[PDB]
Amino acid sequence: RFLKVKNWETDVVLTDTLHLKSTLETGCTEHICMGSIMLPVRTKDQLFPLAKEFLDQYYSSIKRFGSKAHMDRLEEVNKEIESTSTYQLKDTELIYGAKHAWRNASRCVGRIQWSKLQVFDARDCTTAHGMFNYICNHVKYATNKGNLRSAITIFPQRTDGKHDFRVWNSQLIRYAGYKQPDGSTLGDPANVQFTEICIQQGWKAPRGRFDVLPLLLQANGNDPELFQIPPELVLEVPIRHPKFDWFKDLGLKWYGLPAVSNMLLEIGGLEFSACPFSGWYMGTEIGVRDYCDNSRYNILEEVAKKMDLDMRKTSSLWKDQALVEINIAVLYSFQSDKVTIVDHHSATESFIKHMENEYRCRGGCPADWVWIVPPMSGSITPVFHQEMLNYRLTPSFEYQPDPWNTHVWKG
Amino acid sequence: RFLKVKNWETDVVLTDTLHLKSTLETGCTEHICMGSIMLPTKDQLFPLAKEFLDQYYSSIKRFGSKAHMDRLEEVNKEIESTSTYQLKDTELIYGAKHAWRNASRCVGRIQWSKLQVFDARDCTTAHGMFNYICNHVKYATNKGNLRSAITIFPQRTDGKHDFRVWNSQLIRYAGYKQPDGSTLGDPANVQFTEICIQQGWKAPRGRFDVLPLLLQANGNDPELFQIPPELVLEVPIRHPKFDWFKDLGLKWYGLPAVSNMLLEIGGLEFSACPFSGWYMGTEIGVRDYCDNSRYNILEEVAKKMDLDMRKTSSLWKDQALVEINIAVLYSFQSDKVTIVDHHSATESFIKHMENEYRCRGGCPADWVWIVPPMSGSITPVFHQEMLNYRLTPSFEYQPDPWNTHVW
Ligand code: HEM
Ligand code: HEM
Ligand SMILES: Fc1cccc([C@@H]2C[C@H]2CNCCc2ccnc(-n3ccnc3)n2)c1
Ligand SMILES: Fc1cccc([C@@H]2C[C@H]2CNCCc2ccnc(-n3ccnc3)n2)c1
Ligand SMILES: C[C@H](O)[C@H](O)[C@H]1CNc2nc(N)[nH]c(=O)c2N1
Ligand SMILES: C[C@H](O)[C@H](O)[C@H]1CNc2nc(N)[nH]c(=O)c2N1
Ligand SMILES: [Zn+2]
Repeated sequence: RFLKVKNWETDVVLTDTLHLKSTLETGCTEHICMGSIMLPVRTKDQLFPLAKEFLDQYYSSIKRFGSKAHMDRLEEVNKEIESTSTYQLKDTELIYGAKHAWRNASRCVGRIQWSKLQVFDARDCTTAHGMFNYICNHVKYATNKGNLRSAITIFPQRTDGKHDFRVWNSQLIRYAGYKQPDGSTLGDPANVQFTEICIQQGWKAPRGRFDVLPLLLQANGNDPELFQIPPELVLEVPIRHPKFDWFKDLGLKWYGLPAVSNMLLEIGGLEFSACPFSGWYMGTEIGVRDYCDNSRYNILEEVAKKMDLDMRKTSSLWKDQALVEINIAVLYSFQSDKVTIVDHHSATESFIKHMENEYRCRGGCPADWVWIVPPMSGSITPVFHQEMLNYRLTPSFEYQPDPWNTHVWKG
Repeated sequence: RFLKVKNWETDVVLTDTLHLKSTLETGCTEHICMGSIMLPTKDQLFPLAKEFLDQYYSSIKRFGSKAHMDRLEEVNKEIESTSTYQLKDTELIYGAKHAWRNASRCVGRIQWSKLQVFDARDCTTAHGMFNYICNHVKYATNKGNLRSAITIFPQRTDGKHDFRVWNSQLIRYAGYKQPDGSTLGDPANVQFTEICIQQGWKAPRGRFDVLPLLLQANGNDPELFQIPPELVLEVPIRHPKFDWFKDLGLKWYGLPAVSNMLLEIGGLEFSACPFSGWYMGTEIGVRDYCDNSRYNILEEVAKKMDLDMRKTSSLWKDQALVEINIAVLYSFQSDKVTIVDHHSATESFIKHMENEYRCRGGCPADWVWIVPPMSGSITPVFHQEMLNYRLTPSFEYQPDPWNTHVW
């Protein structure tokens, strides 16, 4: 079964055969579409077929399907599985797996870069302190003095699910959020719960509007531990506007390295519960979501006041106007400090090309429209006009419950 | 099976049960989501008619009543003998209001029950069709105090006698391809403007020529009719700060009136059912003015603003887009023609969602369409999870007539 998708700005049509290789479930049925829903221990029983299917893709990509290298590895994995209940990936397989999980991330607009991923193998790690060291090296390599590089560090896979490695932070770099007695919130409101935990676990909080959270790291199912990233490793950018000289006085800054650290990486049935990864920011992530969401830094008003905008009627589009300048400022600041960043027009255009290239060479490109489309200026970016099929390939990056909700405290 | 939807900006959770009455299909499966695809007999008819009449008689608290049971038999009887059946005016209005209610792609559904329904089922000719449309236009415009309306022509019979309005909207601007290879006026209408000339329209070949109506009655050949200008309210677009803006030569019409959809009620098919509300600002400002496949004026406006169009990263497209939309809302409000901004509209829809969960157990909605084409995440519907499914009575798309019409 072939499936066609159409771009309504260019009339270009594309055919998807790739969706046939999709195993996992979407959350939709023929009677309901859940495409706007954010969120719609494993036995030898089902592991080898997962292992086989993965190793089969692997060997096709290296053009060795059916070869002796292929069959012996299939056999080797099998024996390791019924003997030891699990198995270990070669380095070559891990790398491949990581690249492809990225490649299959239908919510990521930056996948054009997917082949250029630096994979760090932390599968020999045993302690939190070990984890800290690995992470710092990640933050340094990926940061590269502002010329950012894509990277992922991969810690040991899950075993019985009682010895998980986890990074409790949702991102490696992120600002504290303090709930005040008067109900207001100092810093980033998203991180309030996580800030509290840190404080409880012994973190001494400066209590400012931009405090870099400590890392809270869990190795082998043990209680997590705190570590303070060397400040000299944390690239930050002061935010200023190129025309408005009062903008700098808003006292805003942001960090350069966007690094997701709470997802689960699945390769051939293997589950890697600690797999922090990092690219570079698309402007709107900071400019629109981080700064302007009502549940985040919410600087819309305070910015709009200083702009002297008609704030009396929403039909003056003061909000829309302010949003744009803030985003302009974010891009300006980063380029001025030579820290890698991409604007939403640039990124979306690249993605369309990437996506086209992927139908040609791969027969499809899973993509979540709800997420691919930028959160401002939607229809003047080409992805808005782009039909997109969403499905789930493996390897994959999956969500996983917050570890404070599951962890068994040793004490 | 009993679903919950979460707003991620307010933590409000609504439970959806209404979806369990969904009848038609979405085109999605368990393996593939198509939520961003634009378009995914007597034995057939009676069950259809029953489902409708049941929910109708339930809505009027006479479910199971004799009137209910009687009507069920009465309609059953007619289907058996005529192969079709006809709707009572009460049923016709309820069906219409409810088709709008179920329109998961329409952000303005909070107004759903204040729909004026015009029964035009006694229409026989295109000339008659013109008269009804003109009356609809005039009523809904209301000198600029817009009122929602639908005018409903006779239902399909054998598919040979279909009524159709060929225009996609009652009021649209023509589009002409130049020898220049460029496109003057509205590119979305190039092919329709063609057929208009092909049927005999004398195009003034301007940028903003109001298209004529091309009406088809009882399956006959369609006929051209020009809407009396004095019934077509237009707004000259000026910016409330840029005086150079007026020289851009921009204007838009006030009445947004979809005319190409198919209205399904209790199995019956109304292939001609023009309906109209009032514009959300971005419909014109973002989509009509700035889509690349449309009037595409962004460059010209940016040039006029003297913005560094050298790099995408100056967000100059973004900057202009805002001003242009300010202008549109400005012009309409200055001429006292009803218009709603994307902020008020989406806020209204959030409220409507909460009422619908509370009074009906849910609200089908298509996120890809409800989120406005600008400033997505600063409207509240962005952080609102929505479930999409198709309820009936319904507005469905249907093929353009020039591909179907037996000439
Ligand atoms: C290199 C430049 C990159 C850019 C510009 C980029 C862009 C984005 C953006 C804007 C999002 C939306 C995040 C949100 O709205 O919450 C996203 C999501 C995502 N990206 Fe990236 N990305 C990049 C690199 C990467 C890398 C290196 C990986 C993994 C190896 C990756 C995997 C993902 C995944 C798995 C998601 C979905 C996360 C979720 O569901 O919460 N991306 N990407
Ligand atoms: C009264 C104020 C109204 C507002 C503010 C409004 C708003 C909108 C908007 C913004 C769209 C998106 C259109 C697009 O981007 O192409 C839409 C579509 C739609 N509206 Fe409304 N509308 C209104 C009245 C009505 C009425 C009176 C009806 C029916 C009786 C209706 C039914 C629909 C339907 C069926 C669609 C989907 C059409 C399609 O799929 O192309 N709306 N509406
Ligand atoms: F399922 C959810 C329930 C609540 C909140 C949520 C927030 C959206 C998820 C965050 N998504 C990742 C955001 C992010 C931050 C920093 N860097 C990236 N990033 C880096 C490379 N690619 C993306 N992404 C999900
Ligand atoms: F699937 C498609 C293929 C080609 C064009 C397409 C355009 C989106 C459909 C138009 N949607 C209606 C636009 C419109 C215009 C004027 N008024 C309204 N309107 C009025 C009240 N509610 C909506 N809607 C879809
Ligand atoms: C409810 C809704 O699906 C949710 O807010 C989504 C919408 N699209 C998004 N798109 C991106 N890139 N990131 C997000 O967090 C979201 N949020
Ligand atoms: C590809 C995508 O489905 C298509 O561009 C949709 C996106 N959302 C839309 N939303 C509205 N309101 N109107 C539209 O025409 C569209 N087009
Ligand atoms: Zn779906």
